[PDB]
Amino acid sequence: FNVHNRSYLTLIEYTPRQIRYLLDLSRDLKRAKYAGTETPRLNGKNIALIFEKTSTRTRCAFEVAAHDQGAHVTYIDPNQIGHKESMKDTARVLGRMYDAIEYRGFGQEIVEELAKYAGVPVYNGLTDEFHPTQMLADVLTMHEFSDRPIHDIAYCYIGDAHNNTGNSLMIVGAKLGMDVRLCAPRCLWPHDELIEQCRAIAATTGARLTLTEKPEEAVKGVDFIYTDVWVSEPFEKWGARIEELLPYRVNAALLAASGNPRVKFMHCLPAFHDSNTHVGKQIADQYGLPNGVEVTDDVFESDASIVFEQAENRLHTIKAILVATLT
Amino acid sequence: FNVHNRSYLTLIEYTPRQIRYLLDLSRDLKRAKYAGTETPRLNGKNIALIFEKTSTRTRCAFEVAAHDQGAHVTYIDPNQIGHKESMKDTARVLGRMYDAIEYRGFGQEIVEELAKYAGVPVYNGLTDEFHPTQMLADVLTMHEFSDRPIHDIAYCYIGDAHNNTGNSLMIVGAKLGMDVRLCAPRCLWPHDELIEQCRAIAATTGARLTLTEKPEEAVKGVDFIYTDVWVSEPFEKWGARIEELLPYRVNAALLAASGNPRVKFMHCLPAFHDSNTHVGKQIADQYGLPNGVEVTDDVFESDASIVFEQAENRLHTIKAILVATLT
Amino acid sequence: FNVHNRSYLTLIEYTPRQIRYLLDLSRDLKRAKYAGTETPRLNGKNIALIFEKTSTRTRCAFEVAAHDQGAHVTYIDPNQIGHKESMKDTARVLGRMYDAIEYRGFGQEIVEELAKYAGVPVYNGLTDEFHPTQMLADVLTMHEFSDRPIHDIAYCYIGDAHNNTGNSLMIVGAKLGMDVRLCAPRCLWPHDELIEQCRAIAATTGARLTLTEKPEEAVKGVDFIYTDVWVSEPFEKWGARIEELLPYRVNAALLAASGNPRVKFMHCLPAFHDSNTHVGKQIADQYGLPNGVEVTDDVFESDASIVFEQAENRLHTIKAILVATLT
Amino acid sequence: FNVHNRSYLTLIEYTPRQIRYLLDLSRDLKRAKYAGTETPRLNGKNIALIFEKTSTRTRCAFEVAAHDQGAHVTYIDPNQIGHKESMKDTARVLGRMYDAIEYRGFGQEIVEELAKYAGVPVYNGLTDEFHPTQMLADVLTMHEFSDRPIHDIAYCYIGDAHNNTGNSLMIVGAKLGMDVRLCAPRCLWPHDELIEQCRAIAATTGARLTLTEKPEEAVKGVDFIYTDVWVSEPFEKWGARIEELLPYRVNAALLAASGNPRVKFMHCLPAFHDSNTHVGKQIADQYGLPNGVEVTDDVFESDASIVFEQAENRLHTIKAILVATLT
Amino acid sequence: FNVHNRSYLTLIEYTPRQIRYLLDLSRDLKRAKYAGTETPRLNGKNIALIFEKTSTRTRCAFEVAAHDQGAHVTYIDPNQIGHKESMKDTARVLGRMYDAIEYRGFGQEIVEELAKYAGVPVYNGLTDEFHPTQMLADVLTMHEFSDRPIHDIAYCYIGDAHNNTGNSLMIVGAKLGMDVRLCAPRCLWPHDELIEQCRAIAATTGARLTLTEKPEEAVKGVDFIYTDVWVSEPFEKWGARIEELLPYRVNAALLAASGNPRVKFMHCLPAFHDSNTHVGKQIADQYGLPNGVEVTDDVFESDASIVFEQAENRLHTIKAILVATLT
Amino acid sequence: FNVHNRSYLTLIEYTPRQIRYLLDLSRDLKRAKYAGTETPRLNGKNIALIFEKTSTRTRCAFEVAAHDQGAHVTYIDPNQIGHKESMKDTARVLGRMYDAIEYRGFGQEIVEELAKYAGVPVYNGLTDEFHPTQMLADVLTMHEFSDRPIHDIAYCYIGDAHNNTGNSLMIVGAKLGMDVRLCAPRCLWPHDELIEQCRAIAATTGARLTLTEKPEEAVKGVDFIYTDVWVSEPFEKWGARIEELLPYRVNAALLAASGNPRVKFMHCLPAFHDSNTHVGKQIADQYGLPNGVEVTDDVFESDASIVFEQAENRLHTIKAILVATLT
Ligand SMILES: [Cl-]
Ligand SMILES: [Cl-]
Ligand SMILES: [Cl-]
Ligand SMILES: [Cl-]
Ligand SMILES: [Cl-]
Ligand SMILES: [Cl-]
Repeated sequence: FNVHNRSYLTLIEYTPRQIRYLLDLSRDLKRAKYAGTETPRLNGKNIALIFEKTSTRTRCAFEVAAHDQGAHVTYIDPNQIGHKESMKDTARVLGRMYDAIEYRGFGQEIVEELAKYAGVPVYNGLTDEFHPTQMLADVLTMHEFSDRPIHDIAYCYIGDAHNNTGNSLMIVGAKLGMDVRLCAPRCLWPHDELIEQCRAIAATTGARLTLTEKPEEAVKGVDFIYTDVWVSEPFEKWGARIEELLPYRVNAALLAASGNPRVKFMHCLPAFHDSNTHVGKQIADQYGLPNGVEVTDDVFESDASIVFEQAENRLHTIKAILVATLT
Repeated sequence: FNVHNRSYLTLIEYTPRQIRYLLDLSRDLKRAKYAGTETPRLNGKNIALIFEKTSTRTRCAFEVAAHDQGAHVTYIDPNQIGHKESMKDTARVLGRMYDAIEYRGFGQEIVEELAKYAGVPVYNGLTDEFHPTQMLADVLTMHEFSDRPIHDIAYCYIGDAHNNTGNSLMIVGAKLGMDVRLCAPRCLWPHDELIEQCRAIAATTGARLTLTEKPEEAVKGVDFIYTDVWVSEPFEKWGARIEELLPYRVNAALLAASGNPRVKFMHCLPAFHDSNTHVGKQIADQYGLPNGVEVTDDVFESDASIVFEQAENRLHTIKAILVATLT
Repeated sequence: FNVHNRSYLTLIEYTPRQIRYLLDLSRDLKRAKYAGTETPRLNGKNIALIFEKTSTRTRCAFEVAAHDQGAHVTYIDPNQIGHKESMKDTARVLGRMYDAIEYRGFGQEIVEELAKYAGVPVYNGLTDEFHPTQMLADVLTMHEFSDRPIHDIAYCYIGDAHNNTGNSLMIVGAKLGMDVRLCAPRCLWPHDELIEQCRAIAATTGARLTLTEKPEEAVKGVDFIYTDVWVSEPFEKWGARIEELLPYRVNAALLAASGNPRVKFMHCLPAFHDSNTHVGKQIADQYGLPNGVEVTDDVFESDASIVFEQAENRLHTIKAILVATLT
Repeated sequence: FNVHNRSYLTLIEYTPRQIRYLLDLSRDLKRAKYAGTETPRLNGKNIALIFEKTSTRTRCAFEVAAHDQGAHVTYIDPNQIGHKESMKDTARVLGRMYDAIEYRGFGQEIVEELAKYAGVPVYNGLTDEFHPTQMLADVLTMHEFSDRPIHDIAYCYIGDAHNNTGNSLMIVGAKLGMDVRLCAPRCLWPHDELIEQCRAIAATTGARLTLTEKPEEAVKGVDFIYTDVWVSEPFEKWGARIEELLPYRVNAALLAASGNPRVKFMHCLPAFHDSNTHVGKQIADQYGLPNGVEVTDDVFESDASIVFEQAENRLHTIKAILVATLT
Repeated sequence: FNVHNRSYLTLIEYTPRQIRYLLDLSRDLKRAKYAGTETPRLNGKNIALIFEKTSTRTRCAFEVAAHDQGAHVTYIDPNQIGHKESMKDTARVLGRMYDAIEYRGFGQEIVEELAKYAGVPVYNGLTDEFHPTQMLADVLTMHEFSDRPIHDIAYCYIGDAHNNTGNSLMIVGAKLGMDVRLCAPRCLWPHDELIEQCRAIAATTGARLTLTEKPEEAVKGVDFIYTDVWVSEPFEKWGARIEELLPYRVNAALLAASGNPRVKFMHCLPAFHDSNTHVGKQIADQYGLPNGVEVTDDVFESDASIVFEQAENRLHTIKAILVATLT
Repeated sequence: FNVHNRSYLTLIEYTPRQIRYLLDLSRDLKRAKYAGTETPRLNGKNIALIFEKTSTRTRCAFEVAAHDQGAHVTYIDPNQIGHKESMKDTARVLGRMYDAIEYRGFGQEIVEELAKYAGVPVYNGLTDEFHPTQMLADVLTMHEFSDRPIHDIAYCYIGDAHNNTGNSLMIVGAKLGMDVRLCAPRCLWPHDELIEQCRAIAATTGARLTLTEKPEEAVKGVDFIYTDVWVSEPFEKWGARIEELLPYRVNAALLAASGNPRVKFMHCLPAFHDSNTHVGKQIADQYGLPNGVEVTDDVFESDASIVFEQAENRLHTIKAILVATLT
């Protein structure tokens, strides 16, 4: 019962042993779903889903995972917590009605208060600082597409690194002993406090945390290249960060710069890889990036891309979290 | 397995044999629900419901039908696909999480791309061009209220005919060999390309497709008179189309003009038949139509009206679609 | 089958015998949920939930209660009935698809029309005049925290008394013979018509209905003190009613004025007891009430407060309503 | 839930839409029993059966129908309600123990009081005025043996027409729009009050109610000829009514007088068609009618007779009533 | 297993501890039936029901209780044990076929012989001396309508006290320590032998057994007033006992004589409270008691009357007896 | 399927092979009931029980056997077939409602007509000529109390031999090859036609049928002595037959006359063995037979008596008949 009745706010609060137990559980549940061996063990359990920010992958992953294990789910639309009722008051009411709460919002303060007073497991769909449910899916995808042990895998996240995606990517790789590389301008590196935490963790696990501004050096010898949108947010901010992050675009030459023909590409999504989105065409017109913003359409649709296999693993990893905490 | 694992985008892609198989299935499932013989055969199946346009009849029909067969359902509120994430990207993620997708939106292009990349059955709740789920419910209702074969039934749709409702009403009647009549100004006839497709279909099935501008001639000898709202859309457009469609109002004299005392009245809904709706009173005040816009309150509430029996059959027909494609 | 197949619009339409049957049923279902003896008896039943006003306690109570008894539920977001489709038309469509309807909106006229034409049980989550689902939870909470019979319990609601919360609190206490006290300015007393109805009811049950403007006299000898927000509504109205209701604030001295060390405090929620809500800080800044608007933070968080036990009983009482009307 | 939780006292209180829903339900349940698709949906439900008059068809139909749907049944033998305990008192005790009551007795007053105070659905096995459970079976039998719509069917009841059998036969045919003919002496016509009710109903449904004294005119063009025993009752009354009803005997010439070789014969039973019953031989000896009283043995045993198919449909129609009111 | 495999002939053979265990069990089973938590634990068990005297409440209570716990039941109509076959012989045959026997007859000798030789539990529906199944229902009803402990409850039975109803009412109250009062002429007091048994029992339990001829003194301070019919029996005997029992009629003044506004009224039933019964009008005509014999119609139908809640508790108490002896 | 879908009217229509198959089946079902291995295989099957004559053993045996195999049963009280409705008409209605019919009446003609027209298996509880269900129980009892093969068993029936009990006892023993002896006055021997049938059967099976008037010779060497009541019937007939049957009384000396200390005694019941029955005392008073009519109380209650084990086997043998014909 190491993970029994535990909240899932960030992987910092988890040991490597526990993280790899959740990766193994996600593997077995994914296989059980395909093979038909899956048996529901959360029958009649209700899970509230706070979603102050919109979501497609995380919401659906929670709903289907829940239904596969016999649980029900209540989806709370953004259409306003903290406006008429405090987070502390809301936590103490949902905790007496629901067996678990998921929270997709703004501050780690908010979800930490939710966990403090809820009295039931609380999960972090995404905050401004961390995004741990995504990290479980990412490592599972890398393991599936890797012939080697998890601690021998190397990967480079490139782009806005001080956002929640880069923060948790640093944590997970340091936890599991793998070779992590964050590549970005020093303006967009994670806060030095968090970097220092992960340097200490890497000492105890053999992980190789490196932060650099030079892309061609960050991708050399990696198995996977990772990127995310450069803005979470007003349109005007795009102009500022496009100047900073222009050399960090993920194109065919970048994957070639790794020197690894087996290298794959990952993206937590949503992604701007073409001009077939409303805001995507707004960036392509004013700033002249028609065939992708942070990744080329070619790279995104190439055989090296595994972004959709990564997206599907959100279902199985979140399902593992539900089973490990409620059973 | 003629209909096994098939998308339902429009009835053009369906043979008459398949359409009547779905009508028969809707009849048996409707009877099984009342009699208690219904047995769930979609247990644990998840269905995503894209709803970019609001809906009461279609959403509820999907939810209850799904729950009656043991399936679950995720309702995606309008509150924005195509804004941050492309339809192609969304299709490839939901297709790995859900057993089927429903789409209620704008363009047949959108739902056709959804079907192309989803990898799972995709259903069309409504597009701007077609509305095939409604057509199945309409024909089932006519068959129930008809003592004669489906190919002997006659019906006239009157009003805005180039919208999705008139388009699919032309298709279904041509498929099933029945006597179809669209009555409207030539400004509001369906595009000649679609008319010509249905003329060709009617040749092979014995259907009698006729398009006319004269109401008293379109209703003579029909078993059912059909109408829909004249605007889908800004308020200002009402003034233009009210002038065009004023003589096409459905009143007691019109049903009398059919010459059939057994004639019934149908409406896909929502309908403006009185001044008890917010926009309905706005039309009644400025344009002076207090007792109904496209149909009189008397006609709508008369014993000849079967609009609510038609609405209920949405549950059973959609249920037939779910069973025939997922089983 | 006294309560079989009955709508739940207000407790005026219910006898004391029936109300206490629902309180007893809520007690047994609450105990059955904890003890594991609960057995689902609403399997496959669908319940539509109209929510024109936002809700946390009522929506979740319906969802979880429904799922505990094996029923499904469709949550209709505010994002507009009565705009394009009348309430009468909507009732006749949902009544053929759903086994029951809940309505959370504005006027008793709206939910009464829903019950008239739906053909299935209709429940009142909240209207402007009544809020009967809350009343069942309140009396259950008082009974649990009372060593004495229900008809011997005394309680005082203080604040805006002509709102839906004070109206139904008058009704329920008069029905059950208990000592009821509404304390407010005469401007904010319930309409004299409703007061006179409850005076007549109190004659037949032994209830002691008293309405007063003096707080220290209304709380003397009561077991529970009750309060609610002073505005449902624009911000500007707060200034007017804060002047009226300033002496009716619930502070430590008020509970002391009861003279009962066992006295408890209740609140239907949401509540403004601190400056940790968006609108709550707006009131605290302009009007200078930092530690609570209608109740002190101390009182709200004191051991005397039972507001969260009251909130949880919404699940069990609503569950009792579902079982008693659908079984 | 049009028929949910409703008593079944006479078809006057039922709309045509509801009656045809019960005919459809009887058809589906009859087919489900043969095909094996029937699934019990009344498990654990108890039904009391008041039988102040003896019964074979109605009692057994209730018992087997109940057992097929998983319900139990308590048969109260004639061996005396209203002797030591009032009907009102009995209703309020059985209503708290049983989910439904059936009543086979004397006056519509008795069963109407039972329904008033029972609090649960009450069914009328037979009263002196009406016999609605039989009517459902009769129309189902006619529909099965008719190639044409129900409203096009013609039938003639001949014999004692002011009894319960003729009364309800007038009601049902008027409800369903069919061509009804009662043939009897004016002494034995139904009360003019009831005739006038059914004339008004026939106006709104297209039914053709005709009452005549001439047999050869009443049977011309009918699909079914119906008859019943001429006395319910002392033996002495037979002499009086045999003189009146002698020309109304159902013999081979009468069916020939219809002019329809497809014509069938119906009888609610019990029937005196031979001298193989104790009272049947008493009539045959004194009054000299050896080969049948109201119908010839030849006609009763001819291929045109469908009285036993009619008797079997009592099971399926009563079963439909149980399902439609208790589910 | 204190009550396991035990016959239920009279409460004299039961300790107070066992009686209150059966009252508690009846409470839990009554609540389990309403709440849906009831689970059958007598599946496939057969219970023979000897009924030499007619019965409505006891027969139905046995049938429905049995069916609720999954047992079956065989109802033996009065239409003669002891005529061709002895009770001893019958007991030894039914004991090898049935899991339990109920007996409703004449002498305690008969049911005691049944228990002696049956080899299975035997229950006493009613004898001339005792009626213990009724007593369990009566005490349960008093407890439900009492805010105080069972041993503090006071009640007065008034009328024919030496019948089976008064005899067992004396026993049960003495067993449970409550304040019992039998009020009747000394001609109709129970036999002194039984009175002396209950005086001895009352010594060990604190019960206050008092027998008096003065009504106004017997009702002072009681919570419940109880009465029964004055004859079980020829019509001629009514004249004799009406003279004796005229001052013991239960009217509004009598309940007022208790001095307790909370006082309730009870009656095992059947009751003569109006002229709407065959024998009831015979008494009203000859003896001039039109508005009730032993209780006024006003009192019987007043809010103080709880006779029907008492009747319903026959189901739950008998059910408790079945469960406690067969499980 | 030798016995599949077959009526059971008399054992004459059954081969020895089939009879011993039913004896074996009764043995296995009796053992399965005690051991808990019994599994219901008649679920949902309805069995009508015509009982024109009263019955305790046969009715209960049918009810409990039916319920043990999951079947239901409808008990038709004597309170008149053949009075208003012919047997042929009744058979054709019950055959379409019930899976089987039992008949307990007067003439083999009646039950043979029932089987002819019913269309479903018909069983003979008892007629005036035969009583085959009893015979199966009798042989099973003899086999259980016999260490030797069935064809080596010897038994003597003594008393009124031309009744149904003696008739079928002759048939069964002749079928199974056992040594049968009927002992009675020649006035009360079975009809010579039936005797001659059984002599022919005994030739083919080795049975030893002997009819004698001398008791001491009929009992010599038998394993079982059998007797039944001397009148089925007015009281006056007893005087006539008591004179005839006085020397045929079953007393201790008679069992001694067999010369077999292991000899047992059997009686189909009801039996007059003492003065503890209403009619039994009438015979004892007028005719002076206080300690038994056809058997002494001593013999009936002696250890040699096995009448109650014989009675219990009615359940298991009838159960075998139900299983062998309906499965
Ligand atoms: Cl490129
Ligand atoms: Cl009009
Ligand atoms: Cl304070
Ligand atoms: Cl003829
Ligand atoms: Cl009075
Ligand atoms: Cl002897």
